[PDB]
Amino acid sequence: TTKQFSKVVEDLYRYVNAATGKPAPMISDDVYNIVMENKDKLNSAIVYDRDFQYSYFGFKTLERSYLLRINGQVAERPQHLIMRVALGIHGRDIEAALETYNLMSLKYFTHASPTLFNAGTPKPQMSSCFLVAMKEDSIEGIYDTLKECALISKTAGGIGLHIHNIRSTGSYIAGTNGTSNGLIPMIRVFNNTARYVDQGGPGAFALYLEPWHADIFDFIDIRKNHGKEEIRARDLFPALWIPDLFMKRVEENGTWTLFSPTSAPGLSDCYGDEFEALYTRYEKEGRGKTIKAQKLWYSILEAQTETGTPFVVYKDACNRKSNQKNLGVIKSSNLCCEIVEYSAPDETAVCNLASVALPAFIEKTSTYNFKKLHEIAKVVTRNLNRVIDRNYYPVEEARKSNMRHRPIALGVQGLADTFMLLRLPFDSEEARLLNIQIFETIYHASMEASCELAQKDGPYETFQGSPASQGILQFDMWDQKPYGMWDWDTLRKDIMKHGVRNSLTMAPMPTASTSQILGYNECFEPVTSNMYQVVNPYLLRDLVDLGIWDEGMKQYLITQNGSIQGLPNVPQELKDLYKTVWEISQKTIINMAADRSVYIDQSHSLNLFLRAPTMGKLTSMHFYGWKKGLKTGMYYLRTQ
Amino acid sequence: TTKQFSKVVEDLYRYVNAATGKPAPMISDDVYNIVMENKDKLNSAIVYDRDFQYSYFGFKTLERSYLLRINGQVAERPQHLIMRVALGIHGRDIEAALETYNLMSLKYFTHASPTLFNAGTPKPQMSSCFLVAMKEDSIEGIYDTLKECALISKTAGGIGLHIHNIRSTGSYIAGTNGTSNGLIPMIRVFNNTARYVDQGGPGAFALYLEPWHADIFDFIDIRKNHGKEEIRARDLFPALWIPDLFMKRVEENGTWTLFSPTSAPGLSDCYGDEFEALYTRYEKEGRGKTIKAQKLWYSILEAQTETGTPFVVYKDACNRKSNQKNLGVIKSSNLCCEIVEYSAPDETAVCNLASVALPAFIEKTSTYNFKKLHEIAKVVTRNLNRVIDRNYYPVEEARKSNMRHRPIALGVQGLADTFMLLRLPFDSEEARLLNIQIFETIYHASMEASCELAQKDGPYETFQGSPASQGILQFDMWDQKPYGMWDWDTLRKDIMKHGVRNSLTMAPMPTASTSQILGYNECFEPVTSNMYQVVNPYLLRDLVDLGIWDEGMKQYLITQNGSIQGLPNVPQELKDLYKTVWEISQKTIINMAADRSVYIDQSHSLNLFLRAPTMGKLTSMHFYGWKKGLKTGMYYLRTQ
Ligand SMILES: Nc1nc2c(ncn2[C@H]2C[C@H](O)[C@@H](COP(=O)(O)OP(=O)(O)OP(=O)(O)O)O2)c(=O)[nH]1
Ligand SMILES: Nc1nc2c(ncn2[C@H]2C[C@H](O)[C@@H](COP(=O)(O)OP(=O)(O)OP(=O)(O)O)O2)c(=O)[nH]1
Ligand SMILES: Nc1ncnc2c1ncn2[C@@H]1O[C@H](COP(=O)(O)OP(=O)(O)O)[C@@H](O)[C@H]1CCO
Ligand SMILES: Nc1ncnc2c1ncn2[C@@H]1O[C@H](COP(=O)(O)OP(=O)(O)O)[C@@H](O)[C@H]1CCO
Ligand SMILES: [Mg+2]
Ligand SMILES: [Mg+2]
Repeated sequence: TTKQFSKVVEDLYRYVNAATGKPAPMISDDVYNIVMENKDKLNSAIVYDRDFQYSYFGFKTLERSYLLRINGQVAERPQHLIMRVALGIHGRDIEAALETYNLMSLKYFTHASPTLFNAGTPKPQMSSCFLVAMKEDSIEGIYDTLKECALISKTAGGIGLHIHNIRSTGSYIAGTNGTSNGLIPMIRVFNNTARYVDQGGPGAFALYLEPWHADIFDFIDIRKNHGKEEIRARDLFPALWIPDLFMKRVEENGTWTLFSPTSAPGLSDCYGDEFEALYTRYEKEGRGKTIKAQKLWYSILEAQTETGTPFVVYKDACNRKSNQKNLGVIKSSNLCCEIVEYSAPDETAVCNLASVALPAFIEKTSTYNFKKLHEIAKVVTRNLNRVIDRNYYPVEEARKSNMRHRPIALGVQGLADTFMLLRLPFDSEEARLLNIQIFETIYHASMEASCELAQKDGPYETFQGSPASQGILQFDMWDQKPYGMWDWDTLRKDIMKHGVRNSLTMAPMPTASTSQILGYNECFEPVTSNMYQVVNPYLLRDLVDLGIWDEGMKQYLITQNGSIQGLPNVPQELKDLYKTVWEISQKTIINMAADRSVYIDQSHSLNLFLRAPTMGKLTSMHFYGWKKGLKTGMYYLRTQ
Repeated sequence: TTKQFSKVVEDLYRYVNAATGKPAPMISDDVYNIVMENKDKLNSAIVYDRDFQYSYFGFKTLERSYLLRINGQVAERPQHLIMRVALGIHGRDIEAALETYNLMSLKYFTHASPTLFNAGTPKPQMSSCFLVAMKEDSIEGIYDTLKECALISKTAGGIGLHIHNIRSTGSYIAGTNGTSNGLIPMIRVFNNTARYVDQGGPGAFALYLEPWHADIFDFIDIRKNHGKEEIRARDLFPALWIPDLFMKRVEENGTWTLFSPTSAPGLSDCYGDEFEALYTRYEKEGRGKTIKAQKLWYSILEAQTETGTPFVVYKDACNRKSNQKNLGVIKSSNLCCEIVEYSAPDETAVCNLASVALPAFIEKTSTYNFKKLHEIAKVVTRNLNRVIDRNYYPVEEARKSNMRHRPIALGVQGLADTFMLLRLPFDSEEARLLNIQIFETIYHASMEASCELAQKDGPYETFQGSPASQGILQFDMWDQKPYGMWDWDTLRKDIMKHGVRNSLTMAPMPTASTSQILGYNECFEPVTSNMYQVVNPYLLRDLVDLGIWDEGMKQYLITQNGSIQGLPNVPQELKDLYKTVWEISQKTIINMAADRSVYIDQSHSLNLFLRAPTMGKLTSMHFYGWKKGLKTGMYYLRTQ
């Protein structure tokens, strides 16, 4: 690799596809002109010694799919990547650019994959999430929506697609005097388009459906591994958009009615008591097919046990506690179950994501620098706002959405690292408290920075009439007082006076690849193993420190699922600290998820981990988080 | 069934879908009002004794899929169908309506299936053929075209789709700096849409491709029955759009070059010598991949031997001898290889079809009433023009095409019946002459009627600059004098002075189901068996007449493939007369096809029948019809 950043940018800008002779610049006109106008300042700002902030699997992560290539050879050093992204985000604001380069290079936070991939390049598609409305219950709306999904999927970013408006199997078609074959054949069309289109030369969509839809029994079964094949769509992910009524009927052991949307209009366009009144009326009018609620329930659990899906997101929780409720009824989340944003046939919700590296704020005894965290969170908030304006939107429905409501999604990684570093068991009171105070500071920081942005550039277009315009912040919608490490009254006073620039700011995402770069555990989940063929950095230090680290102890970690429990000669304090996620009660997981959720605007991608899975255990877990008021009750079910 | 036509129309108009309570009228507002305004005249015109013009399999054909149903019970008698169609075609012109009812009821001609199905109903989609241009080499054009195919396929009618502009496997994509996976993955998308959409609640498309396209080797193999599966599209039909150059290179045992359309632009938008100059230049410029022509050729024949496809239509023949050549370059035919009409991204060629029942004009000794044939052909021509104006077009590209150029497609059925009735072997000089004089009269009749229509309503919009505006009729483009049973000079004089109303008028189609209704053999092919478990009506009469019809003779027809050759006690005159298509030289088939083609404006769906098929025999057959100047060199290859 060439060392000088400005020479790397030149090579990239001047790139020509040799096989075709076509100029194929890999830097935008804009960022090139900026680098060239400031090349001494930029070249000498990079500290190339920081490529040793990464590790074997973290560097080989970047080198393998993030660092831009010329002719199949890596052309970017990691610091070049980071400065390219800083510039791609900040443009002419060199000071901002320099601050972002410095904080990212020292691993305080990072932006999501699409940003890392595309910032600073000619069609910079930096947004990770698209939430698409099925446009209409017609061939035309179906094929228009399919086309919009193909165009989005050509430029990277997952899709959450809601399809509650498509009439079900056996329904009448007036134009041809025929009968619909329902959702499964249509899903199969979408499945083929996700396969055909492979991010520019493969798609992953999540499909959302309310569980009164009459094809629901087949919908939930789409990833099943066994027999029928023309009834399965194994490259898509089903997600349930569950009303509280469903959960009530199941716990009551009552009935549930399945409708075609054409027989029972408007269900997905209301929520809560209004839904409950409309749904019960349609029930009483003989407009659908009644079954035992617990019959559906059983089939759901059986599909989650075999496939890990469907996902579970609670419709009424998502709508009652959204700052976007003045926009209309929200009808989906997204591929990874963290975005809850409004979508409609002309508005495709988009989000831009970044994660704070929670261990960077640890400082004999260790403490956590919340003031540095608040400061970094505001930096990241401002970055993500800037991404909104600098983004290439693959379809017009997505520009119109984002330009109007300007949502953002801050998250985190290395929560488990943080606890371990601080010697707190995951299930400890200390870890409970740290969880709350971390999320409280991130949300405060985000809102303070967004309010600063509203005083500068004006509130987002639809701020007026929002819960936040009336001083109702997220934790107020959960009917709770905040923990109070930060002054929320002054914040709220300023927000009601001056607005905020972003409708939403927090959606802790999976970080499935960005944590790997930084060398931390993903998002907010415990560790899954203390051995991945390398052992937990923290565990290792301790074992060595106690003189019990030997071969005959290395083995009971390879052989034993990366768990240290039961291991004869290990102190109990290590055992508590290094519990694996299969060893931590999911009630504790659900509890901590509820604690943090009061400070999460959107939702969070809560995977669930069941070791010895029974239909009864799984039911308790769903009902426990449902009654906790969780929005995303479940992302994947990981088993066995 | 109710007997009175006006009461049947009432029941149909007033129909309500009981399961949904939705009024679902099965007659148009327009035709209902006409019937009700003329109900005595219409009711008393029907001769209900004519439902015994049909046979076991012909009635049970109509009853099973043509005659309109209420609640799953047939509501229409055949005469009701015919009067409904007559009205649907003619509207307020009751006299015309009455004449068409009379001639169809006595089985002189019929209209194609979509007309029979849909005439007189609220969205009367009466056209059988759509020829669609791939709109653009982009995701957007691909998905727009897919949507147009789904919308067309919702209302019945086959699609011929041309895809020569889609860049091939391995080609560069600049927007995503990636690589195309080529045609086969895209075909697979179209295959899934044909399956999803099943004529209103399954599609059949033919795909057209010129054989220089770089994915051609996989394209031709798509219906193959054996291994790979993600490289096959078994609900679509590949058709080759072959330039003369290809055939020359193969016979020369030279080379052939494969290009991506992005490396060699404009190939499909020229023909003949201009194509040959552009193609050779691109060859010399190293823009593609050179192979042995005969290597492609071999693979084509191997696919035709296994699958019956690809079809073969000759691009340069189709363009050099089209009255539509002032429109631009024609880039496909259609599902059944008879329509050759211009299409483009904003113009989808449509055609409306009907067949003359050739035996109706037979009158000790038998003669053929050509004057009655000419008269009926003009009746049918005028019907098909009227269909153009009364049609519901499923997409705007198809209305714009048809309204502009007004093509039509007359054809025939029961050619083989006719010969047999007249005691002429298929391969006889008498049958050769009858073939020519039949097609000469149909074409003359069509053009005379279309000229009458142009004096009344004006020529079609693009008539000016057409070969016909300059007095070049179809047989002139083949450099031949007509047989001269009719006065062509007076016709041409009038056409050059007053125009014609239709750009094209003749495309003998398969009649795969309409012949069955009428009880005749399909279109213009010999019989395939003298036994289908019932024997040839004509053969039967003869065997009985000779006192050789017994059980021990019935068997050597069941056991012997419906062939009478070799059969000890049958006269030679029967043997010659009742040759099966596996027993008639394909050179004779090709010869008669060439004779008739000088009077066929578009093309004709020429199936080929090879008993003992070798690569050498098949080559001769292709080269024989190619050098005869055939447009459709081959539709299906039927084997074994
Ligand atoms: N399988 C697959 N094919 C694609 C993908 N994206 C584009 N293609 C194909 C479709 C077309 O035949 C060709 C060009 O597509 P587009 O026009 O949409 O690509 P773009 O305009 O961004 O690049 P271009 O300037 O035309 O080379 O490449 C993809 O993501 N997956
Ligand atoms: N499988 C299949 N589904 C179809 C077909 N045609 C329509 N559908 C489905 C798609 C939609 O979910 C629903 C309605 O489609 P359209 O709006 O295109 O039907 P149309 O407007 O002619 O009848 P409508 O008035 O809406 O009942 O039926 C078809 O031909 N095959
Ligand atoms: N296979 C895939 N294709 C496209 N988008 C994907 C994807 N897997 C995840 N995403 C999208 O990436 C977002 C965050 O997932 P995350 O796992 O945090 O991504 P990175 O660590 O790679 O930045 C999610 O919010 C999801 C979009 C939601 O509609
Ligand atoms: N399976 C199918 N689906 C849709 N259209 C079809 C079809 N099979 C044939 N056709 C369409 O029907 C036309 C004439 O075929 P023919 O076999 O003469 O039809 P009928 O005897 O049923 O009237 C052809 O010109 C083809 C359209 C060309 O694009
Ligand atoms: Mg509709
Ligand atoms: Mg393009």
